Amino acid sequence: MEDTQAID
Amino acid sequence: SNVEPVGRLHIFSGAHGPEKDFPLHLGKNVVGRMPDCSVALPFPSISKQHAEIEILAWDKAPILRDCGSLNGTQILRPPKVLSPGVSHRLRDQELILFADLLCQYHRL
Repeated sequence: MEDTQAID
Repeated sequence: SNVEPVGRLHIFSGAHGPEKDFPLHLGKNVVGRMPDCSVALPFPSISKQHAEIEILAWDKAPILRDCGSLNGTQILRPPKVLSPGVSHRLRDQELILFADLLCQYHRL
């Protein structure tokens, strides 16, 4: 699975 | 099958889509984005292995631990940010944020 997306 | 749920994790509906309910069992219940997680939350802000709810007995407060998540695990009413690995004891109706996702724990 892809990297976790940081909340920005 | 044989396993009996001893708790429930409710994931509220919202911008990400509809609500979901997950049974929680004795032992370790992993919360994360991986489909193999006890509580699988297939959303981009959720870590592959995000948190762990460990339940030792039906009548003992579960242990919630953040698993080194990117966007954090938090407890509301009152606000509390969980440090990776550190035990937090869950009360009935506890409101929890995994990243931006609001959830609620229920005793059965």
